Amino acid sequence: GHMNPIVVVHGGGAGPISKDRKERVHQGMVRAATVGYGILREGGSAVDAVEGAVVALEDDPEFNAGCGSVLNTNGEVEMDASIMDGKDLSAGAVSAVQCIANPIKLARLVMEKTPHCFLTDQGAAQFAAAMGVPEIPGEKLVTERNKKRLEKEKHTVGAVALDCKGNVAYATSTGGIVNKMVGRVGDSPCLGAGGYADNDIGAVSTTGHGESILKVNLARLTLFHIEQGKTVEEAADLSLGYMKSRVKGLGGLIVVSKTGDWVAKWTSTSMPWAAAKDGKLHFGIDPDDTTITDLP
Amino acid sequence: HMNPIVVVHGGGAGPISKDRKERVHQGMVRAATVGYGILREGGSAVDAVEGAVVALEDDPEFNAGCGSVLNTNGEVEMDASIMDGKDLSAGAVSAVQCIANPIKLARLVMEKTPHCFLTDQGAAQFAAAMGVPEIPGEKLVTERNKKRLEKEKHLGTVGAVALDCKGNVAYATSTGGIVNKMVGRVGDSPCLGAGGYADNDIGAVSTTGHGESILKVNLARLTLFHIEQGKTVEEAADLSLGYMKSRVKGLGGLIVVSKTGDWVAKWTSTSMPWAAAKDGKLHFGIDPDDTTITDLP
Ligand code: NA
Ligand code: NA
Repeated sequence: GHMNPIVVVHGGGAGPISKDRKERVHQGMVRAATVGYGILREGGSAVDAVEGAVVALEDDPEFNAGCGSVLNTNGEVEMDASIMDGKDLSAGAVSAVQCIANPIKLARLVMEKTPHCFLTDQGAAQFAAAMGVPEIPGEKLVTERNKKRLEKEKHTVGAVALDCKGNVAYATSTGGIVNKMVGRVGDSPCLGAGGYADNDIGAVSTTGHGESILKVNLARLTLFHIEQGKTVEEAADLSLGYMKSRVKGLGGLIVVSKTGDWVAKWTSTSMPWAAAKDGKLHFGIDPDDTTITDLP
Repeated sequence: HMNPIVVVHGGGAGPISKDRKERVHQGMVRAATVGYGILREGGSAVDAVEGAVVALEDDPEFNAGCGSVLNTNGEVEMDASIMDGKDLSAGAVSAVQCIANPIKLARLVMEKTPHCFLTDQGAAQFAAAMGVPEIPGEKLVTERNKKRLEKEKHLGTVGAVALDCKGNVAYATSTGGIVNKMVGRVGDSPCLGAGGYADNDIGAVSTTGHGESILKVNLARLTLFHIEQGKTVEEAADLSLGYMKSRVKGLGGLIVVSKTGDWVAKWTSTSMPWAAAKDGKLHFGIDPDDTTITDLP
């Protein structure tokens, strides 16, 4: 039974987003989801699809990952990412990486080129250089906008896919939270928290307050509820409902089951998202604002 | 109020040398006694697990702190995590260098930053801001490990869980990682839900074994999922370890305490040093069903 592929993408939990920013975010989200879907509709893998979708958002300055990442307490971008393949649980992740364009791609290089799942900071820096990953200057990742945020504070992106072959996958990438301590790691590179992908269940990517997501293991908690025979929506409502009640943390996630069902749900104010299935594009930011367009 | 309990584990690894066994034995006892010494004072589960793990870090026999296995550059890089079951408060550090006690650094992360996870450079910088002694790195490197890396060139994670006399639980885990690991490789040990989980509403787990496999199956929280579904602790431990072996071909072990004070130590590797203190007795084993149960003064 060859399945109808689906990709879902998110541009991060957010507070209120302005009318103008919404529109730029919309273009970036459509573009990411369009890249992802293209891979899937040419018979690509779920992993290829999630990596592609998230590179798109890393490169795009309107999203807090890669270029457009928030800056740590010291004005520099430090980035976290992870990828996971649902068929064998193979996984790749990186924490505290700097001076590279695409943390998610290196997260894949960890998964594919090493016996390990997770490299960090100085070690992740060395492995990149060794794999032929270029080093780009700091300001290349630093935007003027994120400088104003940092000074104003002082004084996450993801994807899930189901492919033709029935494989599920997730990728997540982030700059983290603004003015963070040097070396702060969030949920993104910690499988079970930043995401989790399993062919016997499905795949999820999360976003929001990184510490809360970790404490509760939101991704695996959503998939627990699914293994229990709750729908993708019900499952999201419980796990998010739990992070809210138990630890007062808010965020969002995206999930696709092995049966093809999907949903974006969030307890933050907004979470830009887009999905693609059966030549149709589903987009939303605020609850109920969802649109559907022909995606030929 | 609840009868307190501390379980400790050394590394879940292959067969152990005859003379190593004695040193290992005494190590378990030291750590379990520390944790139980803390509990018998009415002290917290967080305190006991920290104390137990601290002892194992300081003991050059165990793969954490002094005596950590060596990476590829012949250097010590350490991970640790600790978690408060009360409200799920947690702290963690990874690839940390030239300090005695990663576990204490993670507790500081939990209680003295608004974060739960620091790595490498930032962690060392936080270590400074907290006055943690930056010790000569060569203090942590041992001859057994120096020699062991030369061979691989051409024990495993330690941990503790505890339920205190208020019924709170905690876990703590610390490691030097794996022999000849790549530079800045980070295992399961500082990863919430993999290396360990603690939740007053279910129990506490600390894990050991193939870190990548443990990370892939989210070993610690998995074990808890089963306890939720009604499993006994050993049934749950059997089920999670069982799945790890069948799904990622990984071998490991775990200690668990449930919210009501049911507890077990189980492993799928050949061996796992483990000790438990409860009801005035101390339990200790290395091999499946070799348990000695003796009196604790
Ligand atoms: Na970006
Ligand atoms: Na030690």
